[PDB]
Amino acid sequence: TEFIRFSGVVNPRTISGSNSVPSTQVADARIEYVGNGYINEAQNMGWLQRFFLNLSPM
Amino acid sequence: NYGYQPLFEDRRPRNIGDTLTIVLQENVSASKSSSANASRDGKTSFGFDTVPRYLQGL
Ligand SMILES: CCCCCCCCCCCCCCCC(=O)O[C@H](CCCCCCCCCCC)CC(=O)N[C@H]1[C@@H](OP(=O)(O)O)O[C@H](CO[C@@H]2O[C@H](CO)[C@@H](OP(=O)(O)O)[C@H](OC(=O)C[C@@H](CCCCCCCCCCC)OC(=O)CCCCCCCCCCCCC)[C@H]2NC(=O)C[C@@H](CCCCCCCCCCC)OC(=O)CCCCCCCCCCC)[C@@H](O)[C@@H]1OC(=O)C[C@H](O)CCCCCCCCCCC
Repeated sequence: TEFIRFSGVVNPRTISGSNSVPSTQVADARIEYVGNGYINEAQNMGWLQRFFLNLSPM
Repeated sequence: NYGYQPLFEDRRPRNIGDTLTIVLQENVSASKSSSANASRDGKTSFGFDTVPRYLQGL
């Protein structure tokens, strides 16, 4: 599953025509596009590799 | 809200809660160069390979 969530503050004067406003005109833009399942799990580093990345010298 | 709002003005932000759009378009570039050189060359020679009898003393 994919979750696309948006949050922000919109001035009720930049809304143009068909109730549409570009995200660049929204203050406090919070945009999340996350996924689940093994497809998302395959994009995680892995505990040992993450530890080496954060601690291993060079 | 009971506040006064002009009709013909450009709707600039005026209060604490007002929102404004910022276009970064930042571009800075600085460069610096310097060089110096100094060359001196000298080379002197002198030789008879044949000396007159009267000059053999010197
Ligand atoms: C800015 C201007 C300011 C003014 C500057 C003034 C001049 C500033 C000084 C310039 C002259 C340099 C001095 C060199 C001798 C010296 O003092 O400094 C030596 C160390 C070097 C220091 C120099 C640093 C300077 C620092 C720089 C300073 C610059 C400013 C110590 C030394 O002494 N070392 C020494 C030692 O070595 P060892 O250590 O190992 O033991 O012993 C061995 C063995 O001795 C030899 O044995 C031979 C036999 O075997 C024997 O012959 P034989 O006949 O017997 O057979 C033979 O006898 C003979 O020559 C026989 C006979 C030859 C006659 C032939 C006709 C030549 C005429 C030639 C005519 C010359 C025309 C100019 O003599 C002479 O009448 C010499 C002529 C005198 C001319 C006088 C000028 C009148 C003005 C005439 C004016 C003309 C007007 C137009 C024996 N020769 C000797 O004894 C040595 C000496 C005997 C002295 C007794 C004679 C009366 C001196 C009477 C008075 C002299 C006082 C100065 O003669 C000389 O040269 C003297 C040259 C003087 C020139 C000055 C000019 C002034 C202009 C005046 C200007 C104001 C030598 O080889 C060795 O000397 C050598 O190698 C030298 C080599 O040869 C010659 C190379 C010259 C290249 C140019 C330098 C190039 C160097 C450049 C790099 C630095």
